Amino acid sequence: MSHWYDHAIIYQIYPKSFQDSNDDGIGDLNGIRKRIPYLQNLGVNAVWLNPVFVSPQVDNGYDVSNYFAIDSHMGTMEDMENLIKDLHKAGIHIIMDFVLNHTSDQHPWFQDAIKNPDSLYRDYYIFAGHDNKQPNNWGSFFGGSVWEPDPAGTGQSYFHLFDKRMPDLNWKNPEVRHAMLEIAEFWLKKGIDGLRLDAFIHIGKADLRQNYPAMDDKPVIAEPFFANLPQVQEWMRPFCEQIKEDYPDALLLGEAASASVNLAVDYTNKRNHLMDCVITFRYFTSAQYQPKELDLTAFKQNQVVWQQTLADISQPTLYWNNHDMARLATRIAKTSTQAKSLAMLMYLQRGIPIIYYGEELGLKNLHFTSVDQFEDQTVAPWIKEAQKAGISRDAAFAMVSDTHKLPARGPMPWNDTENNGFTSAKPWLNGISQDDVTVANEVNSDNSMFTFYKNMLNLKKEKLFQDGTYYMISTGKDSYVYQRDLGNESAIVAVSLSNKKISIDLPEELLKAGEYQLTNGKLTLMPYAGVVLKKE
Ligand SMILES: [Ca+2]
Repeated sequence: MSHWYDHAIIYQIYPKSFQDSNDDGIGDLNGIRKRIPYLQNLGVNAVWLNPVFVSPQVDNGYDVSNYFAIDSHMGTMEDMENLIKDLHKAGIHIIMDFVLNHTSDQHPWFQDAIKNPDSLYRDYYIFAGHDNKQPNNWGSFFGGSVWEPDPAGTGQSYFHLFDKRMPDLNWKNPEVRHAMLEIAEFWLKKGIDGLRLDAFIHIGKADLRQNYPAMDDKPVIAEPFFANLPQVQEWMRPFCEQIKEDYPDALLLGEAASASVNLAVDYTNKRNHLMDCVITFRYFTSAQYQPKELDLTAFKQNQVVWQQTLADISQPTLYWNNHDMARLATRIAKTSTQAKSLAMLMYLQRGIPIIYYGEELGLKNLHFTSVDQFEDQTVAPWIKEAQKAGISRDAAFAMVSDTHKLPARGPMPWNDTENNGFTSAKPWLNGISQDDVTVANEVNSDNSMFTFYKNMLNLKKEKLFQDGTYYMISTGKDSYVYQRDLGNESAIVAVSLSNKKISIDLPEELLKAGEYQLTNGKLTLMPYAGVVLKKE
């Protein structure tokens, strides 16, 4: 059999910034329903929306306090059932972020164990200790220890791998494993078509009695003790198999952020009955907020390694930018021409494109003043360093605004009405919006970024670019170039990464996507440009 997701094309929405439909300045699900026409015109066949479960919003809703309802700002279960009905009527699927490693301190289960030390929900989380002592030196990704002495408070301590308020689930206890399955099945019965299984690599944690020998004696971020353990695969296996059995058209898409490529195999290999695909973070490359310079050859090695090592097994995921990173323009594009060229570069390879909302319009990071807006701690102390450097106030803010995750959640600019018709009230975030793009301007203008992605996406649907093999061409270190072939038919994508015009040796030759080039047999590309050439 073949399933809908084999020929998938995914549009990621951070729904707080997509469309506000009740004038609170916060985007909602009814907003997204209003803009289904826009999505069809772009040609995306699936929407992955960010978490929308009831949640304290301590960490963009991945700190979940109730999987069975729906955050009040976003709307009502009625709205969500209708969104998944409307999208299905437009031939569009939907997939949700579902986090398997932790809940919030607010989840009923944790609230039972924090208040009853004799509760059976103490086993649903990870508790150990003597007299507010940490039983080992493991350190969280968010700072200090993974341990937090319980409020209950017996002089034990509960495990959190991230923030103190996001306690980890004990996957050893099979009562959690069924429960998480029940959450997944619940949503699949609603008719959501897949699920982004988040932080799943961390369900496995070592023998708690062990320490990691370190710098000493500060608690240490010991990935080996709580990432990619054999337990991960054995606990996921029945979880995945059960989902598949009952909902076989369901996409199970993993987050293996910075996992081994050999691990991406383990998680995606059909033999192991786990995941269909995996997002990886390994594609890419005062201290810490200085504008990023992509190590361009390193990108080429990883892009090839991944396309190659996964050729026989699984589709790679194809993405540029995100809700947790600076947008494409800003972070890496130098021009409208390169923005187009890069999208081409990445997405016409073998895989499933995941394109971030607003990337298609060629949006940039918002750019703004005041630490508060950032919802981040390190920005204040970091700006002080550059100021000492004597980089202007203006310039210091810019640098951080051009590198930080949060400026990449700008509201969609849809039109020329107030707040670009995103809302009517104060939008939940706003700043400079440097510089002004709107969907009205780009849906008409066939020169625009949008029209390029539209045409680019219709090409991607073709049997050549969906199912064909991939082979990266011998390297202009200047330029990214590769070939896609069905065996019967064949085409070459070629993209300039130089600001000076450059030349390419290749066979012969029909064009479809492209932005200014030469025709002889040898090929010359205008600066940062690129073209798709079908052979004979
Ligand atoms: Ca709203």
